Amino acid sequence: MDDIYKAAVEQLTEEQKNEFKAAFDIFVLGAEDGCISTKELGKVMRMLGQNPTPEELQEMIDEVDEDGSGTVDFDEFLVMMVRCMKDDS
Amino acid sequence: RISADAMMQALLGARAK
Ligand SMILES: NCCCCCCNS(=O)(=O)c1cccc2c(Cl)cccc12
Ligand SMILES: [Ca+2]
Repeated sequence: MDDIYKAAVEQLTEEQKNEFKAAFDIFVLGAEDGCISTKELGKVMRMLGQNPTPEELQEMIDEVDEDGSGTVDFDEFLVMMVRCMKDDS
Repeated sequence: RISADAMMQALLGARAK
């Protein structure tokens, strides 16, 4: 019954939705798990233009990770991120 | 996505094509 975020994900365009994977793939170059383990995440800050410690990267996951796995996978990245997008509207 | 979506531009450099 979490359709309020699931329905929102459909609002994503094909360009957005398809490219959603594109950047995700940078983190999971050889990740069998299919998730970002903060170690790979440090690249995420670099994209912006920052290279803070992996532990510091983990905090970014910790704050952002609603499930509390300490990791961010494609599904969490895809749906969890929509948690921010929904923002009571 | 969450914001402006820096990830769309994030690729910056690439190989293979
Ligand atoms: N830096 C936060 C504010 C801007 C957010 C949009 C631009 N940056 S981003 O969307 O690539 C991004 C930023 C910080 C943590 C992330 C995690 Cl844990 C997973 C996937 C993407 C993430
Ligand atoms: Ca998680």
